[PDB]
Parts: sequence; structure tokens; C-alpha cells
Amino acid sequence: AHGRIELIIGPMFAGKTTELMRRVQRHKHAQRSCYIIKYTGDTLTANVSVSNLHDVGDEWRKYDVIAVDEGQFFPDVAAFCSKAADSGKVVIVSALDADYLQEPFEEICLLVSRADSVVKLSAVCMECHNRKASFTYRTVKSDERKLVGGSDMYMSVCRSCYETKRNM
Amino acid sequence: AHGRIELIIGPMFAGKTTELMRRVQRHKHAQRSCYIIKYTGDTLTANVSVSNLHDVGDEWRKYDVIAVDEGQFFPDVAAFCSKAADSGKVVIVSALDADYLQEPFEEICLLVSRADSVVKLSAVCMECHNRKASFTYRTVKSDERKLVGGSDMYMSVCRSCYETKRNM
Amino acid sequence: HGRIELIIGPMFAGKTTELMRRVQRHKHAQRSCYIIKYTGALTANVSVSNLHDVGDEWRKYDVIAVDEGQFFPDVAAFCSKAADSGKVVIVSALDADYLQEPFEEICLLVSRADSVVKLSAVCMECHNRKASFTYRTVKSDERKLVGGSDMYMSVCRSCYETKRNM
Amino acid sequence: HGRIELIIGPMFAGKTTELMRRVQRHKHAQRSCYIIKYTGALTANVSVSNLHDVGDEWRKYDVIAVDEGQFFPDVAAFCSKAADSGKVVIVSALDADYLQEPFEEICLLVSRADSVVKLSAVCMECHNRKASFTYRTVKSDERKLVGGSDMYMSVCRSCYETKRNM
Ligand SMILES: C[C@@H]1CN([C@H]2C[C@H](O)[C@@H](COP(=O)(O)O)O2)C(=O)NC1=O
Ligand SMILES: C[C@@H]1CN([C@H]2C[C@H](O)[C@@H](COP(=O)(O)O)O2)C(=O)NC1=O
Ligand SMILES: Cc1cn([C@H]2C[C@H](O)[C@@H](CO)O2)c(=O)[nH]c1=O
Ligand SMILES: Cc1cn([C@H]2C[C@H](O)[C@@H](CO)O2)c(=O)[nH]c1=O
Ligand SMILES: [Zn+2]
Ligand SMILES: [Zn+2]
Ligand SMILES: [Zn+2]
Ligand SMILES: [Zn+2]
Repeated sequence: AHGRIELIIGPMFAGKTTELMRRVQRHKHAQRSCYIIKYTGDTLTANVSVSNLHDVGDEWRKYDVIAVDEGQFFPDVAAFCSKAADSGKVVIVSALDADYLQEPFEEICLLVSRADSVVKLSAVCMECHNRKASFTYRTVKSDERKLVGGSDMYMSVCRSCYETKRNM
Repeated sequence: AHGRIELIIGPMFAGKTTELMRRVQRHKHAQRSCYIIKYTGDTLTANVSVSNLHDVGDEWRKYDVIAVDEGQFFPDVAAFCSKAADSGKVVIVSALDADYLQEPFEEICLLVSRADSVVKLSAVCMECHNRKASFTYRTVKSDERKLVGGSDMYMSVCRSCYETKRNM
Repeated sequence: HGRIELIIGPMFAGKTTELMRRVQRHKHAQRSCYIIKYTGALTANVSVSNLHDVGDEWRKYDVIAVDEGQFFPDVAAFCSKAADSGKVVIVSALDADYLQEPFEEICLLVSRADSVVKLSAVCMECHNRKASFTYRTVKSDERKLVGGSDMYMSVCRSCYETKRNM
Repeated sequence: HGRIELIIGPMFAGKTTELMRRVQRHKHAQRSCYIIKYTGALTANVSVSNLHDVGDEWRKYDVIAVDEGQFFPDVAAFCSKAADSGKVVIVSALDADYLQEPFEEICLLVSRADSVVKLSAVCMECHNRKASFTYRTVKSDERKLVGGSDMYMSVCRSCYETKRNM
């Protein structure tokens, strides 16, 4: 078929998963089979929760469209997406491009170069409430790169709020 | 404030309401007050169902962001949106731009010219399952312009399927 | 086969530059492109005051581009006819006149388009905000009045209102 | 105040045309624009082989545009420094090399950008699909190899694979 990789990035609170599911739903109206892969440690179509993509086995071959949510948590995501898109799947990934220090998730970088489409969504600055936000700020003490959570541990911020808060 | 009008259009099954709510949710993370107006005959923030916008009264003035779903059903929508955006509201509208005969909803036309932003979403062709779809085809006999329903009465189609089906 | 793409937005948003960006892409894949402008190897250009004056020349090309669509009175139908014959049709046009009222024909195109992008400009009054409207700066009440930055400026919503007052 | 906008995509997608479209918009609002290209009144232009060679000239302008960003080795840091000083920084760059591997510096920019658009081209092999990849057409294994359609073509995913076989 005509396989492809579509990538949705942006910081937290930007609605990336909502966009992902908007796209899935469109495909479902045309009767395409859709498989949604979520990340296992993360807290109505075919889906699975795994800690890596190799654990999906070959189950993905039964579907037209593969959606991968929270892509930054999967260590082998670029290769998975390329294998699937070479087999003719439409592969849709949502992921953080940047961690709380504004450093890239390397695997998502790889996907940018392999993607047919890349959209970067914004959020609204949760600090000043006046500007578009492109960064995620962690609000709890921790230095683990991976730290699963929501608005209890993070907020999205504009460029100048991210600086200000970093100083204080 | 800085008021604005954002317009989301496209045919049925394109996820316009999903996009609308994605945007609302972004504003809600920055603690903006959001009011969602739906159409009365149509079948977790502040909301109301009305048959026209004049029935909302001045209740809309209590919010930062006003979202209007199914805009093509409201006869006074352009004027409402302009009044609200002149008062400093962010106004977000989802609507069909075109009816099942591919003729414009005139009021949505007005909004295009008054909008700061206009996005037209596509669906996937529900007839051939191979192309982007920009049109809505009605699958039931009726000549009422307004005819409320879902996939039981409509389907979205690409340009050439719309023609083909029209011929048969 | 065919498609209609529409590019709208106020003056000074670069709609024609976007239209040509797209044409160029198609030229790199050896598609033939026919560009129609308004007036009162792979490419081909023409100035006309309406689309009937092009005749059937357009059928020789893969891609048809129409600039300043809001000055052509039969643009909707022309684009539909061409896209039904399998052409990629790309149109740049103002959606709104200086009174923020729609060009009716460009409305019809919105409903018939596969793609619609509305570009913005930068507010020429405050220099601080995205602009979506075109303010006329010279007294007149002719709808059509050809000109440039001497006669028009692109403005944000609130500068449009302000200027309208004073 | 400041911002970084990034425009990516393969060759023949019109990234530089989009970058200039944006610059032009800012010029209509009387913003000063400084355009930096690569080499081995309101405007100002410069060719350089790295961004250190610009010195502090860039501070005199509202908008800084950087073309062919993937040839500059210190682009990420440069753009961050400029956006922290309140500049609007606009960068066009290849995200991927002819082997579909990323330019590492353009990666860093993706994470630091307020806006990222990836443009497509039209497949120069099949002439039927959107193209997101750049295929090199001449044998070589130098990463950097300056050239045009003689040496490169933009292709869709499946034409990239096909050609890679034969
Ligand atoms: C910014 C982040 C986020 N995260 C986590 C927090 C959330 O569980 C998840 C992102 O949620 P998202 O799906 O993109 O809405 O990633 C990290 O582990 N490290 C970081 O640096
Ligand atoms: C195309 C349509 C649709 N409709 C209705 C069917 C649906 O109730 C509604 C559109 O649903 P939507 O919200 O855009 O997902 O509009 C008409 O009344 N007339 C038409 O010509
Ligand atoms: C906004 C507007 C522009 N124009 C013109 C100015 C330019 O000649 C052209 C826009 O490129 O259209 C009008 O004729 N009427 C209008 O209402
Ligand atoms: C894809 C690719 C392009 N280029 C060049 C070709 C052009 O000179 C320039 C793109 O405008 O970069 C490389 O040097 N290496 C690459 O891998
Ligand atoms: Zn902020
Ligand atoms: Zn179809
Ligand atoms: Zn202004
Ligand atoms: Zn191809």
C-alpha cells in the first residue's frame, strides 16, 4: 500500500493525543482498521499497552492504521514506525519532542527525518496565561528524565516564562 | 482584551468538534473560563443548548473563550461572533462550510471574512476509502436543507465519488 | 484526479508568493503549469479580465493557477470545470473586501475547495499583532479600487476598529 | 518577545521561498530583517560559513532569517541566543540528509522552536505523490555535497525504496 509516518509533537497540554485520536476516528469512518498502542507505565478501538514495541509482536500487521501514543517512552520507536510504514501502514505517532530541560528525545528526532508529516502543536502558557507555550516545565524536584505524571508535576510555558521560572 | 474569531470548517466526519474541544481544553489548562454553546435540536465545562444565539443573553460576557459548535444552524452567528470578539473574547466556531449540494452556508461565508484564522479539515472518503474527502453526501431522500443526523443519513466523500454517486 | 486549492487572507500576507511556491513544486516534477493573472518548456502565462477569455487553452496543462481571484466574476465555475477535468487548480484571492465583507465568488470556492489556507499579514498600524483584515486608507466607496500600500494597509482586528473611529 | 520558527522538509519543497515570504510580511510592518545565507532601508544580507562570523551585527535587527541551516554548525545556539534577546528568528533547513538521517543541530532546533512546519515537494520519480525525502542521484558518500537537480531529487517514500534497490 502507500505507507506513511505522521508525527505530532509539542509540549504537554497541547492536545497531542486528542489530535491523534481525531485522526484515528477519521480513518475509522472509512472502515479502516486501526490499532492503538499505548505505553504500559502510563496513567474504543483495538489496543494494547506495552513497554516496548517489540512486545506487540506481529499483531500490527492486521491493521491499516497504527497509532502510537507517548512515543518518547518507547526506545525502539523509529525502527518500528519505519518497518510498519514500509509494509504499507499509516503510522501516526504523538510524542514529546523535548524533555523538561528542552533537550530532544533522540528517537523522536529520528522520526522527524522519517516522517511524511510533522505538526508541532502548542499549548497556552500555564504561568502567564497570555502567550502560546512550546515548552514543558517540571514543577516537582526530580532529575529522573522519565517521570510519569500530569498537571500535578508539569506545566506548559512560553519561552520567557520558562526562563523566569528557571532563575527563581 | 485581544478578541478573535477562529473558524474550523470542513465536511462531516472530519472531526471539527473534536478540534474545537482540543482548543478549548488548551485554554482550560491556562485557567481561562470557557463557555460552550451547542445547538438545541442537535443529537465538562459551562454550556448551554440554544436554537439561536440571542437566547444566550449576556451570559457569554462571563467567559474568556466562547466555543460555538454546529455554527451553520444558528441564523445570527456572524453578528454574535463579531460582537463577542469586539468585547475581547476568543471565539471558536466549528461549522459546515457546505451543505449536501455543495452550496455554502452564507453565514459561515461571512465568518470566513471576519475570522483571524480559518482551517478546513478533511475527512476520509467513505465511498472509495482511498482519498481525502472534502464534501458531505446525503444518503437519504430528502430535500430539506436542514436535516439533523449522522452516518445513518450522510457520508463524506472525495470530489470524484461525489460525482459518481450523484449520477447513479 | 482534479482538485481545488484556495489561498486567502488579507493584502500583504503573501498569497501570490505562496501560490507560486506551489507552482514551482509542481514544475520540479515536470508538470505543466498555466498561470492566469488579472488585468483591466513547462510554464505558460496570461493576463485576462475574465476567465472566458482563456478559452480552452487551460486544457493543455496539468496545473492551473489563478491569481487575484476576487476580480474574476466567473472564477468558481471555472475552477470547478477545470478540477472536474482532472486539473490541479490553485487560486489566490482576497476573501474579504475593505469593509470585511465577503467576495461572494470566493465563498463558493471555499465550499468547493479541497484545501483552504488563510494567510495572515503583520499589522501595519501597530506593528505588534497578526493581521487578518485590509483597511483602505483613502476615501472612496468604490468596491474595486486597484492599488498598493498607498491606498491599503493590513491590520489586526483592534487596529481596524480604532482607525474606523478616527 | 523573541521566537524561533523552523521550516523543514526535503529539497525542492520551497523552504527558502517560504522563509522569504515571511520576511516580506515583517518588512511591510517596517521591521528590520537580517538575512544570513551560507557559503563555503529595512533589509540587510550576508553570506557566511558560520554564525560566529556574523559577530554582533544581528542585534541591530528585529527579524533574523537563516537559510540552509543544516550547513551551519552552531545554529541551534545562535538561534537561542537571538530569540532570548527578543529577535524573531526564522530558519530554513533540511531535517534529513540523503540517507534520511537527521541533522543533529536541526533536531535541537525542533525542540527549541515555537513553530515547526515541514514542507513537502512533489515526487520527481513517479510524479504522482507528495515527497518528503531527498534521494542523491550520484555515487558519493560525502555527507555534504552541494548541488541541484543533477545530483538530487525529492521522492515519496516508496520511490525512495525502489531506487535504493536498483
Ligand atoms: C516533559 C516530560 C514529560 N514526561 C512525562 C510526563 C507524562 O507522563 C508524559 C507526557 O505526557 P503527554 O502524553 O506528552 O501529554 O511524559 C517525562 O517523563 N519527562 C519529561 O521531561
Ligand atoms: C451536510 C449537511 C448536514 N446537516 C446536518 C447533519 C448534522 O446534524 C449536522 C452536521 O454535523 P457536524 O456537526 O458538522 O459533524 O448538520 C444538514 O442539516 N444539512 C446538510 O446539508
Ligand atoms: C481589500 C480590497 C483590495 N482591493 C485591491 C487592492 C489590490 O489592487 C488588490 C489586492 O491585491 O485588490 C480592492 O479592489 N478592493 C478591496 O476591497
Ligand atoms: C539531502 C542533502 C542535501 N545537500 C545539499 C544539496 C544542496 O546544496 C543543499 C540543499 O539546498 O544541501 C547535502 O549536502 N547533503 C545532503 O545529504
Ligand atoms: Zn508565559
Ligand atoms: Zn472517494
Ligand atoms: Zn494592530
Ligand atoms: Zn514517487
